[PDB]
Amino acid sequence: AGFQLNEFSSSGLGRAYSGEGAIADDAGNVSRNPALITMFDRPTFSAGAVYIDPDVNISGTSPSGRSLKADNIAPTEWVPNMHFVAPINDQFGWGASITRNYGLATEFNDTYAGGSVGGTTDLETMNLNLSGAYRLNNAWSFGLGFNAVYARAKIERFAGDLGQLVAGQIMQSPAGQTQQGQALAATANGIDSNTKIAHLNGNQWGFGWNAGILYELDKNNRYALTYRSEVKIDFKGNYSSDLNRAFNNYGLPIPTATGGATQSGYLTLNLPEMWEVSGYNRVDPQWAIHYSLAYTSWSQFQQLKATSTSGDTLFQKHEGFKDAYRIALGTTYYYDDNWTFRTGIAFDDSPVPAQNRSISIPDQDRFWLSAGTTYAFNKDASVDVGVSYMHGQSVKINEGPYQFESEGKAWLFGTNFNYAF
Ligand SMILES: CCCCCCCCCCCC[N+](C)(C)[O-]
Repeated sequence: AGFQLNEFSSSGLGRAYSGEGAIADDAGNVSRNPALITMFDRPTFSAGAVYIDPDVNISGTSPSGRSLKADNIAPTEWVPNMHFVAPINDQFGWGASITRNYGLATEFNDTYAGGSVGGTTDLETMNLNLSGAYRLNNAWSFGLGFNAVYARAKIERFAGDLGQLVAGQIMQSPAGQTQQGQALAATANGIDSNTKIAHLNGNQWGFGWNAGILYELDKNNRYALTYRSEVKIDFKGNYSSDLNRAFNNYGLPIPTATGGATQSGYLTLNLPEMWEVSGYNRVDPQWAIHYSLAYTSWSQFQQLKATSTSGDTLFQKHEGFKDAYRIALGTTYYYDDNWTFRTGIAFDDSPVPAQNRSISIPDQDRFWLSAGTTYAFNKDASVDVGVSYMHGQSVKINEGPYQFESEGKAWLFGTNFNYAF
């Protein structure tokens, strides 16, 4: 789902995040729907983390004859999560949490033949949420939240085999027999594959709000609607390219060369708004069913465009994403006072139109299968453990002068410790 993340808690991870927003067995869920606060009778704490181990691979052959094979370009991630919920009174409550709604990590060896569109891509996001909720009656509750998002990002691209390709072309041309052409070819050949073609890094804060509506027929059946506003991060960081400035202003498809000099850069990153409808049904003292449909407006992510203090475009990449949906269904089986078991299935559509696919964001439609279990220590303290398997469809990628093919899957493991005072 682009670079969107749903791992806000270990439980739920075991649910395949189905019906989040309509379930409140532990404090984690307030982060997804502030209205659920009215479901807590006392200060409740939750904290843990999810290890995401992706297995994304790239295959292909370049016009240079070199392999575009790149195994495991998606590094494993560690997504912590922490929550606290507290009643103000039988009418209002509040909560605070630290989670990750967005993130991405793609890494190619700097000598990768397709380095110009490979290299390194890292996006780290942290969401600090503060919420409040109001219960109107036995059925309706309302929640509103404020969010402060800290983001650390870094982008690096390399020459790859472009120098070789350029040299080849010059040499196959009438210019190949000329002094100017030869000097040109020498230079092109001289551009090593690990030559840093572009560098972009920065950290910045963004702000957004969210809200939720909870409606419960009774104490065992509820539905929810939530909205997470878009969050715009206005980066002000550093840009550079180790290429010689003599490369500039010819119209070449290459980021602005700065002779290695660092230049101040601006880039706005749009973090997509999200909508979600949820349902939780406890059809028995030991069985509950949960499901949801989420809609993330990825069309809000149109491009990555870095700009200089003069307003010149130093680096630009069209993304052209489209809105996407996510569907999830799961059930929880409360065996006894100590044990609770859960499973889930989910499907999230990729927001990237085929012609806009890039190897930097190896996304694709995903199917999730998961299982988890929770051990209750004493009606006040518990531990959650969940696992999920992600399987994605292999797709073709045409980027620049290259044709790639990618496949990706993933294993997720998480644990969270819960405590209610
Ligand atoms: C000061 C500029 C800082 C730029 C770092 C921006 C990172 C944006 C992360 C989104 C994913 C990047 N990608 C793959 C689309 O290029």
